[PDB]
Amino acid sequence: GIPDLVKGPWTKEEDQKVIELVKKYGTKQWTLIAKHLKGRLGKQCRERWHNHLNPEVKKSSWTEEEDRIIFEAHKVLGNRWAEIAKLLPGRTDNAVKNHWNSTIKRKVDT
Repeated sequence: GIPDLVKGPWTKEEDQKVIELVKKYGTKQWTLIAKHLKGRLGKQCRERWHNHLNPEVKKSSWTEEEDRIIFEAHKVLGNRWAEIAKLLPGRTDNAVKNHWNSTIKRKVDT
């Protein structure tokens, strides 16, 4: 046994730097990671800096799928906020309804 990359086995340590660089960089120059940690591919990471970001509409406020639904529910029934909410458990009719004139009132000043 003892294949290549044995004359210098990297670990979380060196990898810890890449994280310090990706953060200090913003995850744009993936070349750094690799260029930094050679021997192997600088991949196997995206699944953390690329697969993470996913906040809300305004933290606590509405969400994504929630925004869409409503944005794709008012065109299915109408001002049935009573129903719109019925879809998303948590908010009420007075919620979605307002949410319409809140930030979901784009199509108005056509």
